[PDB]
Amino acid sequence: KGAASQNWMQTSRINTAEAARHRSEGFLLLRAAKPNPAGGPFKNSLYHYPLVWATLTAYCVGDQARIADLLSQC
Amino acid sequence: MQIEVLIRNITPIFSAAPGSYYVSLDGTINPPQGASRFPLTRARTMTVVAETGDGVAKAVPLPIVPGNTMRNLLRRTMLKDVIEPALRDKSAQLSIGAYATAYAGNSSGNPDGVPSSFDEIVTMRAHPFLGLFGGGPRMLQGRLMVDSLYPIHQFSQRIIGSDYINDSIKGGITEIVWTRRNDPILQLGSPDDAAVIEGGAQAANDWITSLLATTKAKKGKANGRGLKAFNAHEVVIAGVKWLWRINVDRPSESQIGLILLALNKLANQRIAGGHAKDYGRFVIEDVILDGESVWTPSGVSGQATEQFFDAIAEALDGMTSSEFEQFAASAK
Amino acid sequence: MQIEVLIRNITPIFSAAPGSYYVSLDGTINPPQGASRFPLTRARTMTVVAETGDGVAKAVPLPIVPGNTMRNLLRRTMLKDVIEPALRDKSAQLSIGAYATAYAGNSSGNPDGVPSSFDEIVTMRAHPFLGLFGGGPRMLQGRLMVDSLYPIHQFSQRIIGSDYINDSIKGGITEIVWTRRNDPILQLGSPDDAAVIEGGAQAANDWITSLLATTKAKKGKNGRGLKAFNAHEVVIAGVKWLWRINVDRPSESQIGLILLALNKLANQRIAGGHAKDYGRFVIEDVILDGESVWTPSGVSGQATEQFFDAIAEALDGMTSSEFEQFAAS
Amino acid sequence: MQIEVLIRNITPIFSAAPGSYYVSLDGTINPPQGASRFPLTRARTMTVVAETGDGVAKAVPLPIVPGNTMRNLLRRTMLKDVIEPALRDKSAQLSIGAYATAYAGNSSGNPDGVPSSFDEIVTMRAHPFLGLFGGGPRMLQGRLMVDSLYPIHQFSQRIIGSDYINDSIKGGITEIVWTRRNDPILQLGSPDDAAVIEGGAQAANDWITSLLATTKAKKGKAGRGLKAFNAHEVVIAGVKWLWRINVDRPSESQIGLILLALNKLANQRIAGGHAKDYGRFVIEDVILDGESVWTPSGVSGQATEQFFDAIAEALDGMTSSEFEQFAASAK
DNA sequence: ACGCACGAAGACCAAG
DNA sequence: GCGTCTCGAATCTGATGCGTAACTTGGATGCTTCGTGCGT
Repeated sequence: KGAASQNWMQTSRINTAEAARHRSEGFLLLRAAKPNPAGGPFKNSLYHYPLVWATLTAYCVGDQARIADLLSQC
Repeated sequence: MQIEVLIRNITPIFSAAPGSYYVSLDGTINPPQGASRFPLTRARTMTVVAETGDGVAKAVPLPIVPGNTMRNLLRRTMLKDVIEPALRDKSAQLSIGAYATAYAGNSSGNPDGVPSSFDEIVTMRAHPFLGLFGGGPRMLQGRLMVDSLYPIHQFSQRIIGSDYINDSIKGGITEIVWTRRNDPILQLGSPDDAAVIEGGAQAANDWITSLLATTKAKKGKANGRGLKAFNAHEVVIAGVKWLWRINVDRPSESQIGLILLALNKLANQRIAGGHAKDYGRFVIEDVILDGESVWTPSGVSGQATEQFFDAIAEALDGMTSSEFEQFAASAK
Repeated sequence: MQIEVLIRNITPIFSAAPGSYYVSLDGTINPPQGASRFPLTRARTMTVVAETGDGVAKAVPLPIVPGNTMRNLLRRTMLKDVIEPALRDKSAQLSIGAYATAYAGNSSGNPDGVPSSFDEIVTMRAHPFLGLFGGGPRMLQGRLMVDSLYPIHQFSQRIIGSDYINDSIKGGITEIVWTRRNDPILQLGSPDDAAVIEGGAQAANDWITSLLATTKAKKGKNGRGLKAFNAHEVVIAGVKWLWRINVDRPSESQIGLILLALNKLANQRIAGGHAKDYGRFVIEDVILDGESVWTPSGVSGQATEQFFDAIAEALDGMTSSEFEQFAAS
Repeated sequence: MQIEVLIRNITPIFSAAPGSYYVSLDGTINPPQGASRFPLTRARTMTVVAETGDGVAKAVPLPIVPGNTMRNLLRRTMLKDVIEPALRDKSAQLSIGAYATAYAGNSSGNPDGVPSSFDEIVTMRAHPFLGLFGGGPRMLQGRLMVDSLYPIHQFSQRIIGSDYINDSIKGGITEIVWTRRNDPILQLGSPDDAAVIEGGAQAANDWITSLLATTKAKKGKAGRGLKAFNAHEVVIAGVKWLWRINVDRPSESQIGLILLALNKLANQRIAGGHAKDYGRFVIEDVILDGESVWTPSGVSGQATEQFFDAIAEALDGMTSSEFEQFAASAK
């Protein structure tokens, strides 16, 4: 690691304003009165994963030319 | 819809920037400790990236008025001049909670944390007023995207574009105003002036003796404070033109009409603080509605705005306190 | 197929960073406990390594807009501007599962996990919209790989590169904006102002009395009043950003949808601050595999005419049944 | 509620600008250090944007009287000519804190952090005087918005508007007055002149020789004596000014009080130069929400009768309890 | 008849 | 269809106070199942 790992936060949510508008206009076929952010189709979710600056080094037994060619497209 | 409003300030505009600053008598901000320094309340400035004549882009401070201040100005105009007159005309009474929600977004500092029903969201977001600002205990998304007040300046060319270059002002647009406070008892000069004072000359002598003792104690130490004060505040000079950009996320004609009415009655209001000194006075020069000018000498008018005004008139006629009461009500 | 979108923000961009941060009235972040502290909502920053005065490169916080935020921004632009209107023109109706899959990639339509045949994978990963953003019960891999919004800055030269040295800014590009909330009852000045309130003067008096009692109790030592003073950090206006979008093996329809979203992208905001009009911007250059395809009137020209025709044909023949099949509902 | 007042200064107006400025003997402000640098007290100017006739906006200095100065002038006029005589008729005496709050908005520099109750706010904002001028330990907001005194100039048309263009003046309206202080003993040159001084000629000789020694020591060096030569900068006499007073939703009594103060406003000077009779002015016109209510004998007419009647009744019902309640701290 | 909707409920340690 | 001499000199060339106060000092949410009714 060239620097300390950073805890990256990401969420996921469906805009309830747009969902309500679509439900009103008939675009969305939903009968439920309210969204449920704790669970269901309109659930908000909070998750984290770490981000690192790193130099990846690994050792292998194989063909240099073909491995380098494969890694060229990565 | 994009609304661009052109504003010229008749009187200096003063928006206090939080934080302690000091200035010397000469006018140098944060002076060296050797000279005498006086407290200074600087005008709020926003750092912006400006392409100066050198061709390079650098971050420069720009004296502005916050977007929150302009949003509250719009909301207060709307309420005090359009919505509340209609509610009182139809004898509609808001609760204290509904009042606080209409004027500040929420009736307390604790959001409910419970979701709103879809029909409630659709009803509120179609409301002429609550739809624009939103909020409430169930924090709803409003339609009103309201921006800061950027002076038409050389430093704001990258932000507001180059279609207002004729109104641009080159040099600094900020000025420092010095303010004084006097001890009234020190201007007494006859027993007649002290006759209205209970006790009179004895009371004046006691006040002056206490003042002298306090001044000597403060000079020696270098806990009440006297009435002698000399400080400064920093204002934007009068006569500079500002650009105000208001965006609304797909509004009904009632909401556009309400915004237009607020713009028509906006010049009667004042932009920022400085009530005593009559700061913040302005006049609207041009209001642009989706790239077209809809401002007349009378105000926002014309054939293109007739539908908005009719729709907002109908909405005001049909407006009742029930929507505000339902919006401000808390689930728990 | 690389897309390079150069973006200049008209208004400050506010991507709230998670966490409780504090600032003082002078602007010092996380002040010592001696002075008064006010809550601060900092802008999102990514720790990057940069040559600070040459020497040895050290880690510095670079203010960015997360890649997930702009992935969702592209998805929302597509849906709101070229997909949802197209479905309305056919009077299409989307179930809850299909809607969730289209708008957030959710799998609540059929969370059991559905097996996708190779023919089905070919059919659905070639969908003009759903192919780009995978997900749903199938959890197909999307063809889209968007990057974060990195500003053209001295510290981002190792990510952006040296291709935009002319538009780079050397100083810090953040600022602190102070926000205040007022108690409206404390700003009543006459019975005319209290007429619209049901209790008149008595309701305001009770409100002020309760506020005073609560304030005194808290000072000596539940419920919170309306008065508040806080701050939040935004990236100053005018800074230029570089946005990179890539696709693995696009059809003409998917590239056309990308270009349509780019044409309609400026109508949306970036990150948060909708109330304060934060995130406004203007597209300055769209580069399609090394060639500039941006004109003053939007993405146009002969070099991008095939994509627009293909996406128009795909939109005309677009049906909700494709969305239902992708959602496996 | 908008009041426009047209004011022409009979005598020069001297509103000093804080800061040590310097002038050479020929009138150059902040001269090169080679020449002489007699100190100068500059008239206060506020930078304003103005069109110089070419259609380009320019920030130019415009000499003004600060809005705070005129607001305190109005407050003092009201207190000295209307409020106190009303209080004196009933022999009602303000306390020292109440008097200080009435005359300066507070009795001390430490405000109370609590907000005043709604009953108190309603009581005070309806008061003829305390409603206009807010303040007190609880920061009440007054109804008065007093603006600066803008000369009707070419540089102020962008501010005061084009309603008064025949009264505009093109050139500079500011001038430098040279002030000198003599040493009485140096002018004392007769034995009879020193006959009134203790010690007679010995004291004067000691004074002169001590002055000579101090002057020689100060010149060689490279307590201050009496001799002086300074300059102060004043706005010339005869310029017209526009004073804009705005009030938000006033009662009849408050408008009556303002008009009463404007009737007796010319009896007081604007700012500075008491010794030299500076600040004298005459009111040319008073505009009352677009209507001119100025007669040769003051603000008169049927349009202003109700205001005067209301303020007269309010003064007849004026008691010190409001002032005492306003000035009393809540802690 | 069958799928959707709505509320009660149960795991619970606990800092710098 | 006239000009020289003259065509200054020496001070002074600031001083004093004031040179902040009070509050605000965050809030809420990111679970899924089981049972019982209620709309297609």
